[PDB]
Amino acid sequence: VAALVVDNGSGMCKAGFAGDDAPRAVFPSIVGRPRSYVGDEAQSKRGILTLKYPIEHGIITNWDDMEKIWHHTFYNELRVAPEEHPVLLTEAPLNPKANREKMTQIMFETFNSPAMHVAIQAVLSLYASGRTTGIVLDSGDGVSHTVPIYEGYALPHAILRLDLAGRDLTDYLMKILTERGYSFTTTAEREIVRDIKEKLCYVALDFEQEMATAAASTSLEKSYELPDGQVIAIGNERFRCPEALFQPSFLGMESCGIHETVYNSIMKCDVDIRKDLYANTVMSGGTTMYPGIADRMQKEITALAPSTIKTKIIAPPERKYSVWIGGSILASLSTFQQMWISKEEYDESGPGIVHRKC
Amino acid sequence: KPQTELPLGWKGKPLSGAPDLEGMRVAETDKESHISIIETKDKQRLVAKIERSIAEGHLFAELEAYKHIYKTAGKHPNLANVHGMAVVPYGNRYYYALLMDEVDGWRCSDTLRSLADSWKQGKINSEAYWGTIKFIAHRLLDVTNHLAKAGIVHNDIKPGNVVFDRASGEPVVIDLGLHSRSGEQPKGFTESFKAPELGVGNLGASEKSDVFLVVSTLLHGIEGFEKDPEIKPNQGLRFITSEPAHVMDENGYPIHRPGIAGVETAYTRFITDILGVSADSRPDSNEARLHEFLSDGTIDEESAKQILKDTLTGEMSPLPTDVRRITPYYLRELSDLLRTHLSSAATKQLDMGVVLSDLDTMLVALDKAEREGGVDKDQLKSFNSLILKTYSVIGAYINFMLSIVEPSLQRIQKHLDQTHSFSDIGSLMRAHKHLETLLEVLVTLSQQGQPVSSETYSFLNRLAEAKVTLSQQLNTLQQQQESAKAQLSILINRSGSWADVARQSLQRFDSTRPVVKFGTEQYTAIHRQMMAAHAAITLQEVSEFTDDMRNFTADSIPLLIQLGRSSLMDEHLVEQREKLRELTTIAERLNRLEREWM
Ligand SMILES: Nc1ncnc2c1ncn2[C@@H]1O[C@H](COP(=O)(O)OP(=O)(O)OP(=O)(O)O)[C@@H](O)[C@H]1O
Ligand SMILES: Nc1ncnc2c1ncn2[C@@H]1O[C@H](COP(=O)(O)OP(=O)(O)O)[C@@H](O)[C@H]1O
Ligand SMILES: [Ca+2]
Ligand SMILES: [Mg+2]
Repeated sequence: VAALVVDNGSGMCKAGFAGDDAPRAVFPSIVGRPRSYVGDEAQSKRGILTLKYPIEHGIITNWDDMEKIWHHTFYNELRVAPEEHPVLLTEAPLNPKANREKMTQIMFETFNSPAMHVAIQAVLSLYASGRTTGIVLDSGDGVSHTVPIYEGYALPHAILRLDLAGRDLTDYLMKILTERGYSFTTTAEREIVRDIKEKLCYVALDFEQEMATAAASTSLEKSYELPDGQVIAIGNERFRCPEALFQPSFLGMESCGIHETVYNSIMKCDVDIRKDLYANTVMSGGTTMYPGIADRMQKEITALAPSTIKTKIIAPPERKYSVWIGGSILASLSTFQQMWISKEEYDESGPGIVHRKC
Repeated sequence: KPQTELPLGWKGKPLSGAPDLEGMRVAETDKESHISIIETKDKQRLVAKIERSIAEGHLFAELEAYKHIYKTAGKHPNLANVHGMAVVPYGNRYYYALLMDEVDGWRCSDTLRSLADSWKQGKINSEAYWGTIKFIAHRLLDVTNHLAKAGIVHNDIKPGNVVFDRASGEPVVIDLGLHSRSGEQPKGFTESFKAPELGVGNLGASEKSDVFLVVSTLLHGIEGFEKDPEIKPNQGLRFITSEPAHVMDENGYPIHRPGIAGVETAYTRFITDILGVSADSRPDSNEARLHEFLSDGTIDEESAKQILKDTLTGEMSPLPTDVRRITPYYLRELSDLLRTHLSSAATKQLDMGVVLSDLDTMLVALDKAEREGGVDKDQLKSFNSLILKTYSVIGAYINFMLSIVEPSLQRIQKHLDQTHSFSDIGSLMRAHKHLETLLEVLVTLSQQGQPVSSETYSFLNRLAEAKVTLSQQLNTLQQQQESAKAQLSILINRSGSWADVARQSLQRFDSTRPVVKFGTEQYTAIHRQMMAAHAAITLQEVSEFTDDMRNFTADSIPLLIQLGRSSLMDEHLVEQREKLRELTTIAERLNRLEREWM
């Protein structure tokens, strides 16, 4: 019988069966209670609910609501009994040990899973690329991580976290559109602006040159049809929004961009392995989906690195699901079936066991 | 013995919960009616609202309103906490004064300007901003409901009559002077904010007119109506959906126009559903709080309060002094100021000090108008002529004078340090005429009056040095402009081979009305395939011209940056520059058409 793979993100939860090309269920990591629903139904009934995200910046903060998301995932999306399938969950880099135990305890005690493993999300995206050595820039809705990985093992001393991700970009886009006389303000409107962002934004290879073009002429303007039929036109907002990834000052942040955060992670690693990290920079998550981002990271990292070194960026087409695909690969391996924590092992050693096996 | 040492007393019996007055003293009296701060021995800090000398009993009735609200609806944290009527020392007299707790913080205008500013600078995000706005609207609408329970209507809710508390972050409503009972004629109102019905006919004040005020107050703060005195919040929002609803700054960044909306949103629906509708169709305070706008984007109450504490303990965004856009009305207003100086010059009552100060502000207004749009070139030249005519009247007419005019020289010298464009040519010519007129005045007054002092002599040469630096800079830029005209005309000649074929192909593509649709990839698939096919036809029609158009914009874009978007002395240059910009837009949109639609 097939294993389950679920990837819990700040914005989106992805769920499916080990062995599939893609996840069968993708919905928002949102729980809504009276002033209780999950996902898109929680959004549709928002008017009678207080919506909350249980995951903040990659890390679980509301265990009550997280329990609800998993119950939703199993019973409503996948429509399965968790007592009959083993389960692969994912976790953020530097997830506190206390969280890992609580995760384990919920699977065994609340859902009665016969077995489970938990894996680091970035490490799954590197496995998915066909690699065991490399550095991963994972950028999703709540958080970005540069994770250097050597021969299968993440190097926690060189991991950097950046609280700058898709949610912040969507929010920035909402601000700058108000200069065009467009006041998006509700959570419904926030979702529409996220749509605009995903379909209209790109990374300029040369920001100052695109700004010049945008001011000289109207040749970068592009129109969007709202769900109610209204139409808006937008211009330099298209490339200014994702530029914030390289210039956090645009978001009021006194911090390094993804290109420089990546460089710094590499520099915190031993000189001997850097060449390989530079040549195996892999990119992961929905916030790395901007047209033109791969070329910009190539340009920007080549600017900071020694001129000897070869900088090679990998950017899989479907990389918003790289983490999930990694998990589907790993659970499906035949060699892996020994690695699961079994119900017997948890009944005999309690939540603490997770650190021995994972 | 000064007024700061004299005691206070009570006029009526005060309200239960009132402090003891023993020891209390006046600290200061602020800036209408005069409000003085009462420092207690403990320092609780109280406000004493002193009666106007005109004395129609507006103040005593205000107390009776507060009293009645407390008895009927209860107290309320977002409403002023009043103690009774005192007698306080002010201006060599004792006066009646309404005594209440000080809301220690900023007025609503200053708070919302500061909130909006921290958002634009990136100190808080959009969630925080709009959450905090919605938080404020809930509090205000809760107070209009609280007053409705007492059967009292406020009638004058506006930015000055709402004050935010620094300690709690809570807005507090004050100023019940113009209150009425429900369905009685209102005692007064403010015209910019007033609801249409309020003050006209049989039916007077209601909770509906208060709800209206609460929204026109927020609209004022949110849109920044202080920047544009020619509009008033109770007229609501204007929609511009065909054209731009915004203005562009120098560097291509859009700028919000106060009162103009580009799309309907929860927010615009909120304004239209309340401000743009009659009393019976308008929601009351509790219905308004159910509105989409107030229901949907809300943050945690403690989160909002926190953001307001932080705004209030930070630096206040100052009131903008001359960011006003130069409209035909404002430029008319400035011409009327010059017309009074010419009118007083004829009658020998010309103040020389103030005409040179006012002429300097005219120069800045005119330079501002040239950069932006706003007024056509005929209204500018008429203004420019009126300046020149005013300089004409000064020369013809005939160390205090130094202090008036130094500010003008400094401003011009700061302008000489900057990197200039071609739009500065007219600006610098005018500045040269000003320095020359300043020079002539100072030298002339020494002929028949006070001889030249060391300060004046040194000033004359600081003006002379600036005049020459101005001439050299003005002469470099006129040469550079001639290179720019030639470069412009050559580029136009190249466009001949492809212009009309490309313009036509792209006009046909545009008539299909391309547009990114909301929805899934499956839902939009037919639509996206139709565009790509149209786009593929268009790029096939112009295939032979594709390298020409690519090379054309590598040259045209840097030249268009140099020629700018503002008015220029040379009107033939401007007409030509726009023809390049139109050709550049054709070429560049075709150079990107594959990337945008295929
Ligand atoms: N084509 C696209 N272009 C730009 N952004 C996109 C695109 N598709 C998705 N996104 C953004 O990516 C984010 C979702 O990515 P992902 O699901 O990998 O994040 P997550 O795993 O939910 O959160 P996190 O990784 O922060 O825990 C959203 O913010 C979404 O707006
Ligand atoms: N309790 C208070 N705390 C802080 N400021 C106050 C208080 N009461 C009045 N003020 C200030 O005094 C100003 C004028 O007082 P107000 O009662 O509005 O009189 P008026 O009817 O003359 O406008 C207000 O704009 C406000 O700044
Ligand atoms: Ca993730
Ligand atoms: Mg007042």
